[PDB]
Amino acid sequence: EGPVIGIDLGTTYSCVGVFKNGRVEILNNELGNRITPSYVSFVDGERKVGEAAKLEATLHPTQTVFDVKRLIGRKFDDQEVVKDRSLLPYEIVNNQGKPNIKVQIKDKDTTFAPEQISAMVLEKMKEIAQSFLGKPVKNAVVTVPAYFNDAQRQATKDAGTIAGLNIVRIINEPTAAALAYGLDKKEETSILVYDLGGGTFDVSILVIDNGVFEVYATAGNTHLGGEDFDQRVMDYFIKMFKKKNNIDLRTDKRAIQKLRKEVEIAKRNLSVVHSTQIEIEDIVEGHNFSETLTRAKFEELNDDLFRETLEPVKKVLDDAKYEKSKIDEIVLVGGSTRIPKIQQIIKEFFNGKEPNRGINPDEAVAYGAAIQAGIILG
Ligand SMILES: Nc1ncnc2c1ncn2[C@@H]1O[C@H](COP(=O)(O)OP(=O)(O)O)[C@@H](O)[C@H]1O
Ligand SMILES: [Mg+2]
Repeated sequence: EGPVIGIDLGTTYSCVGVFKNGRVEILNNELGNRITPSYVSFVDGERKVGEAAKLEATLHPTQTVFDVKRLIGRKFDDQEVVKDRSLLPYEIVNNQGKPNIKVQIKDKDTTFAPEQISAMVLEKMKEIAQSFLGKPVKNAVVTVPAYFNDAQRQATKDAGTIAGLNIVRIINEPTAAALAYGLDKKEETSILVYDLGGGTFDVSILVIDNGVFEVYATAGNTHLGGEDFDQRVMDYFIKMFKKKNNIDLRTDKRAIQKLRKEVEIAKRNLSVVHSTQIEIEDIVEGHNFSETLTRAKFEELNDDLFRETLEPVKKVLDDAKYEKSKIDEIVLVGGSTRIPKIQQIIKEFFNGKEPNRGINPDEAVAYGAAIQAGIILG
């Protein structure tokens, strides 16, 4: 019936798009960003969603929730949830077989199902769409990884219900990005979707035959992405600060919070320019942090992790029994595909083959979902 919006509900960032006047508009949040962190905090009884929540992550690790997409539709006993709980800094309890996030609210223990946190992120995406369109939004197209089972797909629809959204269709993330580049109805082609995000890495082979995408092969690394590239820069500067001033910055959380924020900005900056400056006045009492980070240094610290992304690319091609030449189209997805070195490594692997270009790679999935939303509307 009414407006239908497309939403990219990602592990680390979220993005919303609308299809109006025969084109897609990727919407800005309160801070003027087309992307919103999938973080929720409950510090001093104040619920915050997005970048305001992401900032509390270091100072308040028990009150800040994120990476809830790794728990959604799963049992506490799942092999992947056991590996994740050991990595997540906030408390995850076993609520009679189902994982629950335990936080303190008004001095009381409060438990949330993973779909309750995801719904708070969807509530923010829905509100951005409502004030932009000037109309009530109920229907939405939401994306999910191609590997997501029936439980994970339904748990996402349930997060939508809590948020007041009727998720009319759940589509695959690599199918959404290929749709964004108008690759549907290309008749007899093979598409390789290289998706490197904040926390996960996914490679998918898509085949299009009469406007219908078939997910031919998938591979990846659930613990490889952007936040890893940060940690490597983080490690380097902590080591450097220890050898210069004899102070371990890891003991001071206010110091780690300032450095973490500056490292994320510095990394982004290196995607457009070749050098950047990290300046933090009084990182600790009586010490000013001032260091240069070159694009070259950023690449040297992450080279192994960058090339590691080619291992699942080799696997999809091997599983599909494909030569490199069989790939007709390359689609880059994820905030980390903005890294000039990552683009160069994929191009070099595909012997000079240029990928598709025209959409910000962190917005391509939400762009695809809004195209799908417009098809459903008619
Ligand atoms: N300009 C950029 N250059 C490099 N990395 C970027 C840039 N923009 C975003 N990123 C990184 O992209 C990652 C998030 O990826 P994204 O695809 O948006 O989310 P998700 O993984 O949740 O699907 C973060 O690690 C972020 O720092
Ligand atoms: Mg994504």
